[PDB]
Amino acid sequence: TNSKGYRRGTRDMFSRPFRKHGVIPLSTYMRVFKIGDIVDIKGHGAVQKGLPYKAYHGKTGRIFNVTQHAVGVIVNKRVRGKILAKRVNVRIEHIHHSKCREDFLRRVKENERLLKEAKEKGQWVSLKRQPEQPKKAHFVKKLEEPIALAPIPYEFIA
Amino acid sequence: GRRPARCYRYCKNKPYPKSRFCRGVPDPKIRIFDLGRKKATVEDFPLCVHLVSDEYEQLSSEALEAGRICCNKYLVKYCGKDQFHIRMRLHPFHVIRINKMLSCAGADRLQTGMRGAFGKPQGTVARVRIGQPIMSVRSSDRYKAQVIEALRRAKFKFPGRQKIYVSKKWGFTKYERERYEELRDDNRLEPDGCNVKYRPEHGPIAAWEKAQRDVYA
Amino acid sequence: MAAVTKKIKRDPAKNPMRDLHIRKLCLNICVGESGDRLTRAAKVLEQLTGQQPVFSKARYTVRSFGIRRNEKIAVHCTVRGAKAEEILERGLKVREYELRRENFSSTGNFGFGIQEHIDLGIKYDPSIGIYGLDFYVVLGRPGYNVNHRKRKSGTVGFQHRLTKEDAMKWFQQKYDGIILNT
Amino acid sequence: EPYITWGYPNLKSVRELIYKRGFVKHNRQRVPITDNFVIERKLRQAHQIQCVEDLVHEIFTVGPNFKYASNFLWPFKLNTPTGGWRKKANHYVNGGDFGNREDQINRLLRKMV
Amino acid sequence: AKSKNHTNHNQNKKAHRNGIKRPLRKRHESTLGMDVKFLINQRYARKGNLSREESVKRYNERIASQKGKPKPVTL
Amino acid sequence: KNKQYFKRYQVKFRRRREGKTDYYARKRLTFQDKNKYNTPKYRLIVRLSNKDITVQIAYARIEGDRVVCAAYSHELPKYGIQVGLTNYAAAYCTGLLVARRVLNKLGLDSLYAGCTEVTGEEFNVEPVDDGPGAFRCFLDVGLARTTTGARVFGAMKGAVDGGLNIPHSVKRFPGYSAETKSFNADVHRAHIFGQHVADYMRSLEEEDEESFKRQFSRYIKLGIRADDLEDIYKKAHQAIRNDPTHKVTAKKSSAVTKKRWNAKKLTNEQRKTKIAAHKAAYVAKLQSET
RNA sequence: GCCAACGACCAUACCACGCUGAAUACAUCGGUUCUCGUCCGAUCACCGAAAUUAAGCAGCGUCGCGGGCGGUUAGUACUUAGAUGGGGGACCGCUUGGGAACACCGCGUGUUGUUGGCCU
RNA sequence: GAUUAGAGGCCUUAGGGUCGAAACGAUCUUAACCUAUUCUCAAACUUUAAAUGGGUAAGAACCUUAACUUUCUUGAUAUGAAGAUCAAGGUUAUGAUAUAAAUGUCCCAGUGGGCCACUUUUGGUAAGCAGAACUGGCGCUGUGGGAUGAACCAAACGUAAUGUUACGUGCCCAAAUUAACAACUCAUGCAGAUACCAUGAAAGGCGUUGGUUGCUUAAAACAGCAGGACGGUGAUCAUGGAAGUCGAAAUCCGCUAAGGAGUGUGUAACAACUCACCUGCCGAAGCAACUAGCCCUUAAAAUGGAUGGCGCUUAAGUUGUAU
RNA sequence: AUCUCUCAAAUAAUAACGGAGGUGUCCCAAGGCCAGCUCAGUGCGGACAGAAACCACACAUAGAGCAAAAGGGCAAAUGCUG
RNA sequence: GAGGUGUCAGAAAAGUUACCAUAGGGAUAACUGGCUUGUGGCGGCCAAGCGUUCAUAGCGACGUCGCUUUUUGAUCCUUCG
Repeated sequence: TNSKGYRRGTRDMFSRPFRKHGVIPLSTYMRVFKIGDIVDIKGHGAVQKGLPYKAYHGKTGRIFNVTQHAVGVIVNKRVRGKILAKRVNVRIEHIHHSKCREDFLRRVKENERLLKEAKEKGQWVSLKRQPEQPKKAHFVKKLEEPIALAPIPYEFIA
Repeated sequence: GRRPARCYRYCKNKPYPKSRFCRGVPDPKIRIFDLGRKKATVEDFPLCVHLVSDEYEQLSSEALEAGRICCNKYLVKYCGKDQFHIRMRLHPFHVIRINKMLSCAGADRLQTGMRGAFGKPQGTVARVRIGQPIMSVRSSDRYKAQVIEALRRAKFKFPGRQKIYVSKKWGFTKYERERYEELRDDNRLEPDGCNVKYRPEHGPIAAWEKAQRDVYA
Repeated sequence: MAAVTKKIKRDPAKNPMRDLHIRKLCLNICVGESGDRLTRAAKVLEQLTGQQPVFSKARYTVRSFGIRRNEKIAVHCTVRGAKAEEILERGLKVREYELRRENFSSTGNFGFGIQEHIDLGIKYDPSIGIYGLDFYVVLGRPGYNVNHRKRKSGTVGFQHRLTKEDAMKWFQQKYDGIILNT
Repeated sequence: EPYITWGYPNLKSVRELIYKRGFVKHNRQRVPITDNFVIERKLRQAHQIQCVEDLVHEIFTVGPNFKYASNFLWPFKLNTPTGGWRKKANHYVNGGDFGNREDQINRLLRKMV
Repeated sequence: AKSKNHTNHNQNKKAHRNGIKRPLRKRHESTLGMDVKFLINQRYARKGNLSREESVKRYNERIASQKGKPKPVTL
Repeated sequence: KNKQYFKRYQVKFRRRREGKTDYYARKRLTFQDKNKYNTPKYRLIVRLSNKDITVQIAYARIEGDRVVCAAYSHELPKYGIQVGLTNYAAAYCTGLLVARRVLNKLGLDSLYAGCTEVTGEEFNVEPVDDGPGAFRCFLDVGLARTTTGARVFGAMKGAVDGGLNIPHSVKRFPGYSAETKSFNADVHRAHIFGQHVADYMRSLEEEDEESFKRQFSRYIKLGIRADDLEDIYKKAHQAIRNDPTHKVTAKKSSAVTKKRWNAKKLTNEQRKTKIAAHKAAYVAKLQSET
């Protein structure tokens, strides 16, 4: 009859997944985050002074706090419906980077350079993003082994 | 209180445990899960046969015991006592969910209209997927007419539709019969009680070498 | 395994490094009573070795002998270096040092137990009491502190780690203690 | 895909589609065709289209002005295809109607429009 | 009286009738609940940016007054 | 026993196996305040061997740890110190070495002259005004115990007397009697000038010839009597204050692929054929008997 | 090709066993006057080297364990979506698209930072 | 965690012993144990692990660059961080749209009891019961269609004419008893008839009609009618008989195309005696279990009446389908 | 009112008099923090020495401890000792 | 800050009326119908055996799976003007 309160429902979430227990790495005690370096909020089991509570874990956010050994985030969570902002304070080793910006920054500097090579011939930019297309119309020699090549099933009886 | 047999044709209650937390569990009397000459080697019984069903059918605990006794009496009256290896491959860990209705005699007079509805254990049952092999016999090849024509009287204790497989394995092992021969011939199948040894090559040397020694000398 | 030996002439696997020295001797006074039995045992050890005796607050109450936790039940001590080699040979005459077979552990160290602790050249002094004692001397190889140093601390392997024969060699070569496989 | 029946048209469908049951959408209203004017008046400078067979050209041949070349159309009002719909039950490839039909859309649009 | 309660039914459908709407959108967001100062240290530097044409170039000759900065390349 | 015991096992990392760090000190050593972003914390490293004591200056980064400054007792042969490379006297000049070597790097050779005439002076240097903020320094004790009288503080002592900047307290010095100071400040004048060792030569000068054949050996091999030790230090210290040579070395080179040398690792063709060299022998040992 | 210090990623880096290790070294080893802890100068501590390459450590070997990683298992199992699709229900067959895994086979057995120094 | 089977063992935990005074010599066995496995399992067990759905991001509120700013705890570039201000800058950076987007009051009248189907699902044996998460709908809603029925499936309702479709055509019923058939199915007291839906299971059929796998036949098989069928040996097991025969340890053969220590009517002896078998006879298909469409048994209600009525039967019927 | 493990369909949220339980305390050390030093077991051991004590040595991935229920973390610690 | 509100956002609070008088309720029973059937009447199946012999004349254990609504509870769907 309960959630209500403060750490219930942490079966596979809040601990350490397999073969990573014990002493923390020291890479994540080194990282640096400016204002606007978009970052994630996730779970941990090796700094037991601080957590993001039962709903947040698995969400990412902006950073507008720079402090002693903490990070204060903006994050969106579902109320019904007034989806608000929330300011959560947390010690740093709960937190991983976004890599979702980390494709986009090399989407920038290619476009500053591929326009820069375009600045000698003019046409054309072609600088937006497009997924795969309907391709072509080949003609295909066998070339490699003419047809039939006939796999027809018969397998049930066992 | 040994409720009638129709009430558990469907696995629709939860996959239950048997805990070290709840005391009060009665006895599942199935203390035998295999009959026949269990002291036989693999070479004694080349033939294999199972008995299998075709549903997600829940199977009661009781006809397992009938499945023990009924095919036993045919096989001890037909083809010798020790010429087979009966195996009923299935453990009834699942529990059924009962409130007992011994609310009589007047001195108690409240318990339950349906407030509340907890459970108590009285027996067990078994949960069967599709093609789950249940009742199997490992015998010699000369008693195929003995086992299946005794297996009729065990199929009519396990409910619903059931098909009958004749294996192509060499007994209860995990090896096909024609596959069984050629890898046995040198060292690669080392004999044991009900099974064999898969690939003694790894390792690293001496176990291959000790198996190399006794087949030469 | 599949590793060529070929014996480069820097050692015949000789003895500059397996020179087999005594790590320590442990003296234990297992008395089944605290208090007066403790302090009468306590004035013994201060002239056997001259060391400050370390006692033993007991584990728990097994109830079988009326003995409990924290009892200070017994006396013990450790002695190593320049003092252990003389108190052992004062015991070997009491031990009649042709000792029995076991008496021995496979670690390369061993020990024994005695009655009548007066005969190592001490005054009896009947105010102190008679006492049966057990002993345990620890041999070793110099370099064994790698399992017990604070830094860069590693284990041994099969060598230079000892077997029961190494002490049984050292028991029979020097002090001439024949093994008594009895 | 259970609720839409999408297909790839021929020549004669798309010529006949904007012609027969085509309307156009200038100033977010729906005033149909009646001349060449209803494209040219509002597709002349910033886009390069001014005849009805040129609006063909930026759809049937597919090009880089296409995305503005069919928000320009109001959705049509196809009638109902006589002979019927054969079942309307399932996807195409068991029973037959909606889905990945992609080539037999032309036998529909000869009727439905 | 056990009738039917506790239940989240239809309640979502009535929330997606007015759109779900990330709070507003803003540019110069508020600054509250932080380190309280840091914040007023900017207030000094907010009083500091006086030159776009007058003092911005006077220091550049004074950069060369110490013949450049060859020494402190690590600190 | 212990078959599947390997499967659920995992380790403590690499330097815990070889016993190099602790991960408990260093993390809360290099726990940089995150408000400062990547201004380095710049700790000082001192490690020791049975023959040598070492002095490093390093700081952490994201990939690892750049070590800007280094020292050994191996350089002290250039400064008149022949033997006794594990002395508290020897601990002083080593910390004194890098204490101006960084001052050549940043050019702060003039300012922060440090404690000049050392006779055991508790001199925390003052932060100067109107110019260069002084380069702070933090102390690591590594894995050794920071008891009152450890030699690692002697490496700090030449560092703090050379002009380096440490939040530094005095209760862990050798000679400062813990019950109770009473700061006998002249005890480091006996420490830094090696008199605590130089008495042991003099108090064994007439007792045992075999004492010199024992420890403080090789002083007799160079005629080092128990009188002149402090002036070897004092002449080294001004020479340390003259210039550290910054370890110029130009052999360049006899290093590459000598000789092979470390048993290149026997690929798949020479693995199974070595097995094939071993498989055919065992059937031959059976074919010998028949 | 190494060695040290500091590391970093923290098993391809581990463990069992066997073998080697030039130099630099690391160590091992030795003493107890002072710092100094100690029941115990063994662990700690101060002094420094006679002896040592045995161990440790490094390097390597093992159809070694372990782990990394590939290929098949397998479009199988489960599955979002759809139906005037059957069946007595149980449960399964199709349309729609994502799509596994242990086992089973093979390959691999530390990569590297800066700081020095060594030179087989 | 719980859990089934034995095996492999130097075992010395060793329980019974055993050859031995015990054995300490020796020898099995049985309990332990380890080693390799093996049958199964998990709502409160996890070494990996999906689809569906969570989260941010997909630039001019930019992106690089200068030196300025800092009354600072940090840091000597009096770095760094953020700030203001110049310098360079493509066409703004995924698709598809916008029936228009954007907000402050009245806290504005109501309403704070609900119901259901599919999957997913607890409680209970369970129900047109309760208890829910994610949708769609019913209340608010008519409607064309299963006669009927708030939800089923088509479609969501300004007044009108025409044309045309998601269920169904013998007829009441508007439309075929089709210039569309292939087979299907015989029902003796409800044969069956259009999903929910208002039913029918466990087990058979020399009922039929399709099959798979086994055999065997033209050196003529089956069915069908001809000859033989015991002795060596009452050697033998069995005496309530064994002599061929309730039941047989055994055990061959002789005889011969074919006769076996024998097939025989709850034959107690010998016997009588026909089988098996071979050949005559006839000469193209036969036979064993197996699998699964419909009918078929199953299967029993009280007012007399229900595919919805009339009714149908190389259909108006159960199935795949043409137009 | 209030706490956990599930019940919960891998974001969170959530049901019934559903299941297993828990709490109205306790601690100047069971707190604060530096220091040293690693337990569960199990092997071979050792007068009196088994289930008996105590010392020694190896294997000890945590099979313990951490006031209390149950989860979670926990290995020169968040435990033992000081 | 504490003394205090454990029915935990906070009234200070014991009974029963077969003499009981009212607003009403099917949001809530006893009775009548209604789907369900653990209960019980009710048959099927395979045969472990019994039946002197003989499994199946009649029987049919151990277990296997099925209909009715007489009761027995279930549930609260309708009638409390």
